[PDB]
Amino acid sequence: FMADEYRYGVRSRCNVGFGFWQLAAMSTEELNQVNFEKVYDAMRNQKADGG
Amino acid sequence: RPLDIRPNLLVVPTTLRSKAKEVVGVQRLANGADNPNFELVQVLDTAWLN
Repeated sequence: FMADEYRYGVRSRCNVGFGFWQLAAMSTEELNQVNFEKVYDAMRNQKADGG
Repeated sequence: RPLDIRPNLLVVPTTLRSKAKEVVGVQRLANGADNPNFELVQVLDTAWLN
């Protein structure tokens, strides 16, 4: 018995995503403000062509 | 004579948005001690610089 599919995902927009986290929430700034906040600011500081 | 300045705007780059919100927006700064500047200057973030 067979169930066919013809779908696929897309690596659509790599300028609107982030990864590679050493996730941890147990430090004043060593693990919160350097991993989650770093990703935060990297996401919200992306420039389309500069400016 | 004093200028009588009333600083009420804090504009910082995106990388400083979280720290500015901590300075103004929470009772504790980074160690549960206190935040003397809570509800003092309303911070607006900006990404047109740096």
